[PDB]
Amino acid sequence: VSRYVPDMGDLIWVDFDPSEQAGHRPAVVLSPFMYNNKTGMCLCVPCTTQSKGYPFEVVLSGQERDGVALADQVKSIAWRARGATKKGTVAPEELQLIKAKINVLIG
Amino acid sequence: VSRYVPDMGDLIWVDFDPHRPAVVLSPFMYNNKTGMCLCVPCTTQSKGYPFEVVLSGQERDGVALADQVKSIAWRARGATKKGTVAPEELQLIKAKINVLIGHH
Repeated sequence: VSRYVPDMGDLIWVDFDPSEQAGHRPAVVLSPFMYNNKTGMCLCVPCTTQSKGYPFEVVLSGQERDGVALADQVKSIAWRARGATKKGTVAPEELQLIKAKINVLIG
Repeated sequence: VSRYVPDMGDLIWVDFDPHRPAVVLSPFMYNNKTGMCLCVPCTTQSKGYPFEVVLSGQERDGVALADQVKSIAWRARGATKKGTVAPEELQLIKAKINVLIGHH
């Protein structure tokens, strides 16, 4: 067997059990495969089903579900340790716009 | 008396209980509206590793680990202010985080 090392723009299911944490919840990964693999850690943002319309939300549409990425919520978590399964991936269009909102908050 | 909402470039001392110092990243207006900040933790023991960015002043030397950025609720975690990082320092940290998060 061989673990799944989260890759950028992957949408994963990660382990949080410690506001805006909860878990087990979905996140959109940010850091590239190279990093995540070596470090065993990854940068990612939490997602949710209920969009309240706050300004850093980025919508995610697909199949028969609609959900939202909260970009300001960027967190470096240890994906290996918490344990993570891969729910799917996000459109590059969607990923771009996330990172875009992150810039707004930093740099 | 009015509280202290932490600002970008500030060095805050915040106790993670998921203390310890961190360089704040997100701006005042946001950090204040949301009661949350972005920042990266810093340590005294530093070893060789790329996403370190070294903080220098007075007697102490330290390093911010640029690659671990966290969105933390600074109010509940009761953050207070130890000092302020040099701009050259902030930018550098920022730029590292870029290479990690980037654009494309």
